[PDB]
Amino acid sequence: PCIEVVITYQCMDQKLSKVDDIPSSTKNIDLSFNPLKILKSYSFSNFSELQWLDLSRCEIETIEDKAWHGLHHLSNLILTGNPIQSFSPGSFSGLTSLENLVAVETKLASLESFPIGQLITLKKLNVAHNFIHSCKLPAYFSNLTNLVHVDLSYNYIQTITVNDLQFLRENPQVNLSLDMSLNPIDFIQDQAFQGIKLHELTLRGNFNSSNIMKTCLQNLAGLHVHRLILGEFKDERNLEIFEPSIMEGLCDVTIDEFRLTYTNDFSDDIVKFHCLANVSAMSLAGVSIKYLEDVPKHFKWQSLSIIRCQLKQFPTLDLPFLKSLTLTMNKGSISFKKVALPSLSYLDLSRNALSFSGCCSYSDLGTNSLRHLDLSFNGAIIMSANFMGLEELQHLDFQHSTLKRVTEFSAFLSLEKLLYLDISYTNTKIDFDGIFLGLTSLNTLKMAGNSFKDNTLSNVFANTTNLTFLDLSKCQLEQISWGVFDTLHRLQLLNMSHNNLLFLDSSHYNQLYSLKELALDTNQLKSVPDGIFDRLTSLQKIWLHTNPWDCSCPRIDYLSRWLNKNSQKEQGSAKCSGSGKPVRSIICP
Amino acid sequence: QQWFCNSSDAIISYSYCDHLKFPISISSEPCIRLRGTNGFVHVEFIPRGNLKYLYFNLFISVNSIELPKRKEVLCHGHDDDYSFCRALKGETVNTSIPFSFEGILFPKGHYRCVAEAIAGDTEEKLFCLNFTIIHR
Ligand SMILES: CC(C)(C)OC(=O)[C@H](CCc1ccccc1)NC(=O)c1ccc(N)c(CCc2ccc(O)cc2)c1
Ligand SMILES: CC(C)(C)OC(=O)[C@H](CCc1ccccc1)NC(=O)c1ccc(N)c(CCc2ccc(O)cc2)c1
Ligand SMILES: *[C@@H]1O[C@H](CO)[C@@H](O[C@@H]2O[C@H](CO)[C@@H](O)[C@H](O)[C@H]2NC(C)=O)[C@H](O)[C@H]1NC(C)=O
Ligand SMILES: *[C@@H]1O[C@H](CO)[C@@H](O[C@@H]2O[C@H](CO)[C@@H](O)[C@H](O)[C@H]2NC(C)=O)[C@H](O)[C@H]1NC(C)=O
Ligand SMILES: *[C@@H]1O[C@H](CO)[C@@H](O)[C@H](O)[C@H]1NC(C)=O
Ligand SMILES: *[C@@H]1O[C@H](CO)[C@@H](O)[C@H](O)[C@H]1NC(C)=O
Ligand SMILES: *[C@@H]1O[C@H](CO)[C@@H](O)[C@H](O)[C@H]1NC(C)=O
Ligand SMILES: *[C@@H]1O[C@H](CO)[C@@H](O)[C@H](O)[C@H]1NC(C)=O
Ligand SMILES: *[C@@H]1O[C@H](CO)[C@@H](O)[C@H](O)[C@H]1NC(C)=O
Ligand SMILES: *[C@@H]1O[C@H](CO)[C@@H](O)[C@H](O)[C@H]1NC(C)=O
Repeated sequence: PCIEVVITYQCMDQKLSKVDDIPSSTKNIDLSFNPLKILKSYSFSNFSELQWLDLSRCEIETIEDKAWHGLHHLSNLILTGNPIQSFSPGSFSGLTSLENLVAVETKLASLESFPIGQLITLKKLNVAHNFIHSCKLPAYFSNLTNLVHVDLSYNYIQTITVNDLQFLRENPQVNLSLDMSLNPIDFIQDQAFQGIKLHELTLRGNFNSSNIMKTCLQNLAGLHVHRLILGEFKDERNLEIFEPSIMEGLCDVTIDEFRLTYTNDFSDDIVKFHCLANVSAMSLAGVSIKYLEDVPKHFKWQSLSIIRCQLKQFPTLDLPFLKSLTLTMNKGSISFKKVALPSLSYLDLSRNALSFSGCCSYSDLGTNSLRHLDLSFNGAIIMSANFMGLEELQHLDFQHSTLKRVTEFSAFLSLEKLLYLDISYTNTKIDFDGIFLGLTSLNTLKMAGNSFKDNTLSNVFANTTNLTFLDLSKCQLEQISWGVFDTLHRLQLLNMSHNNLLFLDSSHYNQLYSLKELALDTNQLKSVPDGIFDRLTSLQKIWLHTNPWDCSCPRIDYLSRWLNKNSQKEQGSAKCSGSGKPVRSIICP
Repeated sequence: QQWFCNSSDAIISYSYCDHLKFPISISSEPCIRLRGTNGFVHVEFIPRGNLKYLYFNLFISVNSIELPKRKEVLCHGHDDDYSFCRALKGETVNTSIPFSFEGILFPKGHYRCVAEAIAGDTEEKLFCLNFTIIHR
């Protein structure tokens, strides 16, 4: 009657009237979009180890008592969209070890009469889109010692008083995050947040007028937030104007991480407002910021994150304690401009359609401790230096960016400590054997989607001894020069699939003593030299499918016998051309 | 042959190419230090052609590994930066060119660089030098 997925059964939208063709061992049951109407008792007694129960949109109007008997392992219960409204006492009897309760849109009216006081294991409580009018954190929250997140979004909370937050003032050891979004808050009582500590406080889409917001943020005074999230939504009520003075109240709040989301009105001054000077992590997302200049040098930001914004110019940054810079998914296109960030160790400038002319050396960044450079998914990156000043670099990513002039010198000569390089799909045509000189520590080389001069794999890996991962797929390779793999004694994965190889040579694989995975599928091979795989003493997986193998005897004898004895290693099925017969099945006379 | 100098970290010399021996005197003040150098190139010769469209073909090998052929334009033919772009065929050229480079890591060993000067209007070779750099 249902749909067996795995242990996992999917009974969604099956017009069912009640939950019995399911094994007792089942650990996940999705029963949503069924007109169940009543949850009768004893019902789930035969599901001893059920973990995930989804009862969304089941038209349930009544939860009987002990209706959840036998569920001594259920950790996730989801009752979204059920008009049950009145939860009887003992409504959640039996639900031990449950840690995630989703009661969205259940016509719930208050937390004080929510019979969850005995779910000691509970960690997350989502009661969004209900009728809750009060912000009161109820008394029984003291038994819920594992509760760390409460979602009160999309309710009717208008006021925050000192007695609403009484539970946290009494218990400063409690680690709690509150989601207040889409609540029409217009008044916070004086001192209501004094002596109050929260991990994450989300206040998105609450305010319609500038002055009600300024008044309410003033009465945040005394709050300690690890992360404060402010903003609005495009499809909701917005501030007609957003003056930086609206955030005056934040000077009495101690904030570790500040996060600004979309605001209909925005000025670049908002991000440089002085109450943000001592924030340690600053973050913008969906913000219509156009320029980021003149950030006061005494700002103590250690990380800065700019996602899906609208920067017209690459920011000029002098923040002397900034350790991590992220600028990603920027709208339009920008050209890189030099920076001077002497504490910078993490730089992510990916997915910006960014152009970089002068990559790369110390003078571009002003740091000696950069370890992570992500320039992937960008525009043209014109190489002109070989990373002098940047020798601590361990992770370098150019994926899907147009590298230029990288094959015209040893552009990575200083990167003696580099472990991860990705030049895949960078439109590079390699015609210089010394392109990878200096990369003596490299473990991972991903260079898929490129090409080689004369479609020939040249001796470019002579001094990358510590390679363990080498992806050469989709490089249009037609042949391989002698000795190219002689040094790769530690290589564990070699992907040469999706090329145009017509022949192999035994000598290329005679010294891959550490090789575990070898991908030769989707080429043009019709045979292999006898004994080509005989020294791959570490081989675990090999791909040979989508090749036009010639199964005439005695030509295919070695391969057919090798594929049969090592049938556990082959992934996919190498097939004979013409007949489609698997090669492992051929027995030569 | 033609000229040699050794700096703190480099031995630099050149000669004319085997296929082209047109004379030209090129020197360096100071001797190029590959760690980084500021100075002047002294050029003194009578060109076999007009320099209005002077460019170079550079064929570089580093530790016997061939780099792709390069082409570098000195005189574009309109409002050029150097006075010698005005020189005609047969006219004396004596000039000092300021140069400066730093911040690049040069591999140890020896390089070869043959520089071939072309007059872009005629595509005729004006001279050809065979530099030999030793980095210690
Ligand atoms: C290592 C040796 C000393 C042998 O050779 C060089 O150092 C060469 C040759 C210099 C030279 C000329 C005439 C006579 C002698 C030497 N100089 C560069 O490769 C270079 C110069 C300035 C740049 N800004 C870039 C940027 C990368 C670039 C790469 C390819 C390209 O086509 C354009 C730029 C490179
Ligand atoms: C611009 C002028 C002419 C003033 O000065 C230069 O040209 C100098 C060398 C001058 C010289 C001439 C003759 C003899 C000795 C030295 N060079 C560069 O500026 C340069 C810049 C970016 C690069 N990216 C490379 C790359 C080198 C390189 C090439 C291959 C390789 O495998 C490793 C490194 C060089
Ligand atoms: C307070 O609880 C929050 C969870 O709500 C903790 O924050 C998480 O921290 C872990 C790593 O420790 C991350 O993997 C999660 O993604 C974080 N979640 C959120 C929502 O930020 C926080 O560490 C706790 N504070 C303590 C233990 O002092
Ligand atoms: C070798 O490289 C190919 C292509 O570069 C990898 O192919 C992908 O395989 C996964 C799993 O089957 C698919 O979901 C992707 O769609 C494939 N990509 C393409 C472009 O076909 C293959 O996984 C690699 N083999 C390894 C790493 O062992
Ligand atoms: C649960 O909390 C109530 C009031 O907060 C308390 O009276 C009761 O003893 C607690 N349950 C225990 C400790 O089992
Ligand atoms: C937005 O503010 C206006 C008055 O400026 C008010 O009429 C309206 O109720 C507010 N929005 C909501 C969702 O209440
Ligand atoms: C930030 O820290 C400094 C130094 O501790 C302090 O003087 C200042 O009042 C703090 N708050 C700001 C600048 O808003
Ligand atoms: C690789 O580096 C070693 C280190 O001694 C060197 O001997 C060898 O010549 C290099 N390979 C080349 C330049 O092809
Ligand atoms: C440059 O000189 C070397 C020997 O120093 C020689 O082998 C080479 O053929 C010469 N190249 C040209 C273009 O003259
Ligand atoms: C070339 O110019 C230099 C610099 O002024 C000068 O010392 C030298 O004598 C000149 N050579 C000739 C032949 O005029």
